[PDB]
Amino acid sequence: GGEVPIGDPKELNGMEIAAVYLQPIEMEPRGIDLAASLADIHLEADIHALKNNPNGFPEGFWMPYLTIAYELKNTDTGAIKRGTLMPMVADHGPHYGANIAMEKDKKGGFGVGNYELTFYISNPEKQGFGRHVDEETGVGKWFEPFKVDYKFKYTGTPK
Amino acid sequence: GEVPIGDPKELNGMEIAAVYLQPIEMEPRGIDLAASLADIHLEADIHALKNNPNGFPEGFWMPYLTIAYELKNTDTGAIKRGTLMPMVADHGPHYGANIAMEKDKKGGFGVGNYELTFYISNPEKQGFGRHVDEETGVGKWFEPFKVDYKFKYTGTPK
Ligand SMILES: [Cu+2]
Ligand SMILES: [Cu+2]
Repeated sequence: GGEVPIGDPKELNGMEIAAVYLQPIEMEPRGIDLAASLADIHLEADIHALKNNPNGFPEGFWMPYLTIAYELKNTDTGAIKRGTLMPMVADHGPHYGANIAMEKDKKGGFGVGNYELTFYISNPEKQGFGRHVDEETGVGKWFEPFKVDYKFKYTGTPK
Repeated sequence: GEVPIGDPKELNGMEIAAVYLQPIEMEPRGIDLAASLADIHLEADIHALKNNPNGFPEGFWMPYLTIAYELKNTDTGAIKRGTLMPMVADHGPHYGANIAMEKDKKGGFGVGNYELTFYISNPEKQGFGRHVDEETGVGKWFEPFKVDYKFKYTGTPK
């Protein structure tokens, strides 16, 4: 009753990529992300290694150091907003999330309506995450930047 | 293969072990010392314990931590200091770094007994956040601390 799934999970590049959203969350350290008071939801991305991950992460492990930009398109008003989700941890493990202003957005067009959510994923090497490339203990190349799309209906803050 | 270092510590809800292998070719090329100019690849295995106080499931890797190392040739008294960087190999993510021992031209870091010190700071310091709301929140991270290890260096393993 507090967590709202978005679309269905995608399984590409050795990871299950799922989206959900909550009420806006108070997150420390404060100041990095939108204050909970100024947001309407807290969009999150649940990304974990699939069985037989091609990059050395055991099944179920959280895929870290990923660069994830997002785009929220209200297809009914045509309004679009961009951003990036941030690594953090909660009651149920690490994830990428962000507090997002929906109806409280000043520019307008982000209230009740149908939505097209896109995650733009870039591999961890962008942030210097290392990768053994020796013959014995090396893992294969990371995926190239890709995107996944979900559809959902926004009806306000998860009450 | 994998040479263990000392015995694994357990504190602050973490499994903390120390290992070192032969020098490793790591990409992107340029962030860590080249394996050609290093004698060992020092690694640090850190995973969440059962009932982790910061919301990490049992066995999960602990990411975004800042683990600074120190190696002290107790025979020569030489002191080496640096950082371990996050990476991944054939058997999961970890923090590692290639270190120049005998090949370090400043000398004093050859064979002998060593003192390994892990300076560990919690993931916040790298912008990693945490929920602090009443429903999904988790407890505060640990304060900076240190775990010390015991190993006798014989050269590059093989
Ligand atoms: Cu979050
Ligand atoms: Cu390594």
